[PDB]
Amino acid sequence: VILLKEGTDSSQGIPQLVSNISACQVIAEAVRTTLGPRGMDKLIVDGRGKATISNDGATILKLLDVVHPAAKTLVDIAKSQDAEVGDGTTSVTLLAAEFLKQVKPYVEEGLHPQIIIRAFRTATQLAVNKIKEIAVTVKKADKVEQRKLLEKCAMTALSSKLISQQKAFFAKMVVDAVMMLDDLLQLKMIGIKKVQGGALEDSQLVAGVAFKKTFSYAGFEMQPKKYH
Amino acid sequence: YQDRDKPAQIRFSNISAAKAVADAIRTSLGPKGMDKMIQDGKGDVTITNDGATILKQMQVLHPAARMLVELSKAQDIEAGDGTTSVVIIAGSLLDSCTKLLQKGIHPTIISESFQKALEKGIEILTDMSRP
Amino acid sequence: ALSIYLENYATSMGSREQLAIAEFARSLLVIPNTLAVNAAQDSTDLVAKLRAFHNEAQVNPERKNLKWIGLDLSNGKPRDNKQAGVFEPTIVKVKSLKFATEAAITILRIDDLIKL
Amino acid sequence: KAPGFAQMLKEGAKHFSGLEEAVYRNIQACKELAQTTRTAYGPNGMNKMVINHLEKLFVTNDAATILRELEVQHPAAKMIVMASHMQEQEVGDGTNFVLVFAGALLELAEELLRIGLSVSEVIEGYEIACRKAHEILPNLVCCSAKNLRDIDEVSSLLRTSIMSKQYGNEVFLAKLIAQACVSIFPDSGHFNVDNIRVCKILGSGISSSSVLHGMVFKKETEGDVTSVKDAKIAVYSCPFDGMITETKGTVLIKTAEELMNFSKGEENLMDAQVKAIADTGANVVVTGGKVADMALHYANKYNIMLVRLNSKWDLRRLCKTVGATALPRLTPPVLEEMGHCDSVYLSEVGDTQVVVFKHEKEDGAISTIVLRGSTDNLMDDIERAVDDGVNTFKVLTRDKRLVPGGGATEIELAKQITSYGETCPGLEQYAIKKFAEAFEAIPRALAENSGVKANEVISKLYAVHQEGNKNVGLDIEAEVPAVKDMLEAGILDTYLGKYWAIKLATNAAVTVLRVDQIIMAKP
Amino acid sequence: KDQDRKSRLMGLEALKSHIMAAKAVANTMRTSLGPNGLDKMMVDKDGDVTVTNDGATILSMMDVDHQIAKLMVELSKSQDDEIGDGTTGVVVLAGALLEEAEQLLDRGIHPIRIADGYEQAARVAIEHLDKISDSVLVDIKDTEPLIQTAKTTLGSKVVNSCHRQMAEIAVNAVLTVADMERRDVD
Amino acid sequence: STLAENAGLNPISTVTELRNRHAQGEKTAGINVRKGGISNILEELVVQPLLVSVSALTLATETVRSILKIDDVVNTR
Amino acid sequence: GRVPEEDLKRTMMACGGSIQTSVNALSADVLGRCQVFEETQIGGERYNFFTGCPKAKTCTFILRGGAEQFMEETERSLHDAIMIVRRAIKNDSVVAGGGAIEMELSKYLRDYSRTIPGKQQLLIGAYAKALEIIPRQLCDNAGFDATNILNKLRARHAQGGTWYGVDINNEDIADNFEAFVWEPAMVRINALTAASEAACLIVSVDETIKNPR
Amino acid sequence: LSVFGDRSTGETIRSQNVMAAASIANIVKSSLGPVGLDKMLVDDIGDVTITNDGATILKLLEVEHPAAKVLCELADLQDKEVGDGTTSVVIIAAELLKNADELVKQKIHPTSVISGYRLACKEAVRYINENLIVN
Repeated sequence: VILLKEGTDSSQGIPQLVSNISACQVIAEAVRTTLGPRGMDKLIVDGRGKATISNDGATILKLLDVVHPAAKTLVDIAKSQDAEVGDGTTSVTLLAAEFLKQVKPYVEEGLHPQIIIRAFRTATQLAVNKIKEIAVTVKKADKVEQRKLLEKCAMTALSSKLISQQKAFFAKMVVDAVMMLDDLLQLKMIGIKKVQGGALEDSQLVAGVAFKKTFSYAGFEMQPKKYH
Repeated sequence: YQDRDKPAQIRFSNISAAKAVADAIRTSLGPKGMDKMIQDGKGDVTITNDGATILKQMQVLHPAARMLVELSKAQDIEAGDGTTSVVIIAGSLLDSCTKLLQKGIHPTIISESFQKALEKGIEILTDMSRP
Repeated sequence: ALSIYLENYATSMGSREQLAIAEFARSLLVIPNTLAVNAAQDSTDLVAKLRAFHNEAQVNPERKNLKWIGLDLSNGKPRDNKQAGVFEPTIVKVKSLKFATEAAITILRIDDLIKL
Repeated sequence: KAPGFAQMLKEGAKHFSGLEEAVYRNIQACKELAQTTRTAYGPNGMNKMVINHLEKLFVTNDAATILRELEVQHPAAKMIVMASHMQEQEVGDGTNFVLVFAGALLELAEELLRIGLSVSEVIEGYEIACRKAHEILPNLVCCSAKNLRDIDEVSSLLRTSIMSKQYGNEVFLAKLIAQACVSIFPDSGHFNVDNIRVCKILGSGISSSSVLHGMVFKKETEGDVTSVKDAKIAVYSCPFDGMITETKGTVLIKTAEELMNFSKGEENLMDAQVKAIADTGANVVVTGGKVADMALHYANKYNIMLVRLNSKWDLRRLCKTVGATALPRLTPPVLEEMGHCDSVYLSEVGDTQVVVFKHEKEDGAISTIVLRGSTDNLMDDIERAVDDGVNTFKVLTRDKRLVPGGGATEIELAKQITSYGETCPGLEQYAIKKFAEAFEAIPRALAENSGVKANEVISKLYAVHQEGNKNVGLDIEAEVPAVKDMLEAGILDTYLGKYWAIKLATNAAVTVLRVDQIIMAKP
Repeated sequence: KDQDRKSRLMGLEALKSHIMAAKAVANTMRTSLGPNGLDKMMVDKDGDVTVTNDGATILSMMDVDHQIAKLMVELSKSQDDEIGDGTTGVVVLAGALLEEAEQLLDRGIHPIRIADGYEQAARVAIEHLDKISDSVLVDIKDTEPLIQTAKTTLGSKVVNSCHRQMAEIAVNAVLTVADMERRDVD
Repeated sequence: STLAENAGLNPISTVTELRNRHAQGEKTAGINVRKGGISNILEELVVQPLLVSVSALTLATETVRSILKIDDVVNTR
Repeated sequence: GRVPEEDLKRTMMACGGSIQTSVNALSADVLGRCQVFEETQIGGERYNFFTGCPKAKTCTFILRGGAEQFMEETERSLHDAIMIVRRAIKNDSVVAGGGAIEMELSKYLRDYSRTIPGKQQLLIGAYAKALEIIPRQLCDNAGFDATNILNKLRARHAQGGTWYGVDINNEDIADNFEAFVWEPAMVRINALTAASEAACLIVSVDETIKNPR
Repeated sequence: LSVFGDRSTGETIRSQNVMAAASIANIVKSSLGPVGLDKMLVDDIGDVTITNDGATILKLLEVEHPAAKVLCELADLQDKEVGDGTTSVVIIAAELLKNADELVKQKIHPTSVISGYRLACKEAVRYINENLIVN
């Protein structure tokens, strides 16, 4: 009759942490195969039956909206990494679930959670110090122009792809499109449009805005196409 | 098609029993073959990887599966080696026959065809051998 | 001591054997982990303290790094067994590792059971 | 079929028989209340993934927020929760002291009742030990606040209260709250937490926060006016939008030209409405909801400073300070109900413009801490540290007496009370000794939350106290279960925090022990 | 939200389940391939009744609620604008490649590795087709054989009664809107 | 593929690699379990007589042909 | 006419005008400007475009190919190619990608954990093994054998390797620094910090509370 | 297949032999060292032989399982050869199986595990011999 909970579901101790560790691995499995350029795609269907195919880890987590409490922590952390950077959400999501998996058997053996936190806070700072000590600055290495090194980095992602035979042309289109912008660079600014048919090398790079122009109404031999 | 009479169920019954004997003895092939645990009815237990000893201590009851056991004895008398390789080859051919029979090929056509591969097979091994 | 050496030796071979030699290294720690539990002490800390004094012996041979440090059960602290006189025969640790390895090999090869 | 339930005749309530120990059951409801907050005790307290009634996720370790969200239905637990609410009066800390200590008194009382000691004799021992504890607690006073109004002094003592609410960032928060508290202590005999307000703004991190005078509001000034010294501030709850007439006011429009005529008539009316604001000698206006586009230019026409306060608590905050009350009509020229202020201006701090109500002409005894954080849940948890931190020094305006923390007083006060029970003959010694062991639960909470064998902490804390080394507490460290001096480290607790906590905790425990049967009723 | 009753299946059990759906769409159309193909009786939502063997019409009416099967239909929507004829050949070949892939998943091949293998073989096939190709109207604009070849394919449909008159009409139309020299017909 | 599996190798890539070495080379290419990988078996001196491989295909195929010819089994008494 | 709103709004930010629905408010306030406009003949169809706009912080890249999957697969790879070039110019300090830095930290933390007596030894080592997942899944997703690569990769770092990592193209290890497979060091630093801070929030939690609603 | 017995294959057979050897180790795990705890031995009649010696336990320990009997036959080899270290053998062998069984779940073949453990024992005996102290 007189109980304390009366609907208030609550559990504490080691079983709660282990339950959250397993729930976090589910979010990892949802974005485990999408790591890298050649990662497997993921098909997502909304309520209306509309399909969504994408191998981007950030876009996948936005569409899931998992209701588990522990899973929301990773999603909000990964979402913040997407807003601040736009890349690395999968690495953050996988490492977090993997830090939780490796300390899982020690948590079951009676190791306190707070001792585990001192290790991550300690190992993290040592890792961040090792990155800066071993990292290398590359601005004018080998007296090569930046337009050439950036071409190598561009074709690297495009290597052994469907445009591998003509990636020299496509590699220059990336460096050209980025160099056209001002100091404030952003991915959304540089748009892309698709035109079926024709050779791969015929891909054009308009400096301004471009569109198909399906307008085929009357008006020819008038309406001068050039304006100052 | 109706396929009222189903005598093919006995082929799949003999192939499954024949393939079962091969699937067990498969892992024990070679020097690095995984050992197997045999337990006598009295209570004794033993460990071995010799495929010949495992087939004898299997107590095979199916007729088709017994043909693989008697087949392995024929290899021991004739050659004395490759006892385990024979049962593995027969199990895979019958497993391959399960795909051909589903396509509507008769066992007699499959039987006569395998003899032609055996005839050409012996020529392949004999040509590449070292006298 | 073998927990650090075999873990470093595993990185030299590879070829689907780096993990097995590493797990062989981690498996030996059960002995100091079990002796610590029986001595009413924190096994996670004492096992970690042994591997630290033994790992420092591998980094450099300088005398500041302690060497051949054992485990004292009463005081619940590592101690140099050369001074404490906690010695064992060599054939014990050699045969026990050999016989234990042959036993796990004999069981790992068992992938099936047939009853009659 | 007989024999049915025994001692069940009042609405069929669950009446525990003599074998079922009805008193033992009300205690178990209080022990479960402690376990929900025993882990959140100390600087290494564990956070609680609290789910609000609005299905909102919040991760916090504050005791008052846990109980406010945890619907405690058992009455035996409500009494201890009522002591926590009474703990908030006269002091703003020591809440978990009431939960952990009272839970130990009741948990240890079961060991006495199981032996056969009467509940009325257990109460007499706790009342005697509580009276004895109040005599020993002044003798444990190590230091006392100099009252020099020094930020170096106020920030140093404030570090202990900030920790266990927001650990790690106790340096920044101690300096900021010290700068806010020191600026009001000159107002002798009038310090209160209501003056030191808090304004959270989405920002980079906690390090980007600062203190500013006057009632700061995060919403920048919508109008084009930079500064205005007008006293009359007109507050309206109704937003600037299309007017509606309280009478019939039937508006019929058929043609398109008539639509434009009525539209022009509304703009001419709104131009007269904002004209009335300046006619009443008020160049400032506040709005709750949206603000219209044409009315915005009218605010810049007469140079009327436009102000937007979407939060309701922000509006009521001004109603009780300047006096400007919100009226239901849209711009009624009611000059009588307007406010009074010495200075109103905009200021950019941390790359964000915020409205300010500074008191330049008047002396000024109001401040505000502008917190910055990249998460709303994080700033809210930091706000709870400000209340528990500011209220710590609202108590120091009273008798300035500090005692050691980290479980140091709990062992010495237990050691002094245990000796009193050993030499006191009779049956009261059993409950007096257990009153001392109840204090040991607090060091046991700090040790368990830090990952340390609690029995080893009690063994060491008693040895150093046996040698007379008072002011020794638990050294918060994962890999070091030893102890250290709380005086040298600077960890200090408040006297009145322990006084009112030991008092209210004992009354809550005694009030639960005095109850032996819960009975339903009907009006 | 709505995590309850959420679909959850992955690994080989999911790929084989996806392959099982594509095979049903292929086996349904494998019989309707060619002039001797078996027709399909389609009943419309309005109660109508129609019978045909057109691969495109079969897929448009086939409202398969499985998502993997919908992609097979979206593929054929584009094929009608490029190939026109072998709409059943695409679906029948896809079902064959997925059926043979199921034998590879048991051997332990990854799906992405099979994807790379078929892409390599598809290039070998496309390279071989040009070798065994032949021209018709090379270096000359002619209308006689252009009427002949198009007339053969039309003989399978209901235009067989007057198939010859349709082929001459399809030539003058394309010849009118487009020029055989530019070779860019719209 | 069974020998490669027992030797810790990949059953597919081992026979898939050897089928290319046999198209280009000879029968010397085979699995060497002593070293744990593909090697030239002619150099390792790991050989068997011809009768083992010939009698295996001969007797195994005759058993498969015999089992294939079984239409049904009759229980006598 | 018949211009998509995205292209119009892309030209809005490029020209600096405003898309006004009704034609009654059209005036100089909403009208845009440009330097050179010309109608071209890309692939036979006409493509309008304003070049040298006042707020010309945008552009467009028209793709060509034999099908949509040639362009869609090309569309995915170019968007990251823009980010790679966008990253190298911003941050000059970089580290080897493909999990090369993750294996170096695994060597440093693991060798450091041995010198740390206490319970932190097993945990800092556990932190090191957790970094293996980044080069591991790149091998598993690429269809390679993670065992043969990770063992061959972890062995190279011990002998002196610091930039060797996973090569998604060839099933072998490669010097990702010499191969110009780079990533920003500060972006990788923020990944470890957000990872540990995210794991610490879950590890520091011990109980969940739920108001009945 | 029809037979006059029973068969059971798969990875679970390794796990069943792993959990069996792990069980036999836990019977002599807490009794390791000179401060080892005593343990009862309820015979079939009802006698109770209380002792902490690991060798005396395994001689009297009767667990009708094949994998456990392998470790019992293993105990006789160590007792006759040396006469000590039998308890550490059963405990070391149990952890190698519990760890190897985890590798088998990571698609590591037992032959690759058997090869690693053989080389580790060889190098371990080398490092031991290089770090002795003569009598």
